[PDB]
Amino acid sequence: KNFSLRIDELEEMLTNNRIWRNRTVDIGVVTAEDALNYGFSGVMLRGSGIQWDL
Amino acid sequence: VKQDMPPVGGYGPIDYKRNLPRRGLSGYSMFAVGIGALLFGYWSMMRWNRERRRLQIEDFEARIALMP
Repeated sequence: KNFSLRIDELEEMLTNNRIWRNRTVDIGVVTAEDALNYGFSGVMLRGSGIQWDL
Repeated sequence: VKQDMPPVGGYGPIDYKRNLPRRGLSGYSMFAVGIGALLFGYWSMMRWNRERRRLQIEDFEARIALMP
C-alpha cells in the first residue's frame, strides 16, 4: 500500500518534467532489425517494438 | 496442529493505479491573471512616475530661484 502511493508520487515528480523529457527523447533509436540481430534482451525488446516476454 | 503463515481469511484490496490531479486553473485564465497583474503594476507605476515628475520639477524650481 505504502509503495503504490510512493511510486505514484515519483510519477508526480519525474515523469511530467520539462527538461528531463527534453533530456531523454532524442537519443537511443533501436530498429527491430538491430534489436533482434545485436542480441538485445528484455527491456529493450519491450520498449522497442516486438511483443515478447518469457 | 499446523502453524505456517497463511493469508488470514484473504487480505483486503491493493491499489496500483496511476493518479494525477490535473490542477489546473484553466491556463487561459492564468494568462488573464498575469496580464491583469501586469496592467495593475503599469497603472500604479504611471501614477507614481507622474507625481515624482511633479516633485522633480519642484526641485528644479528650487535650484533656479536660488541661483543668482
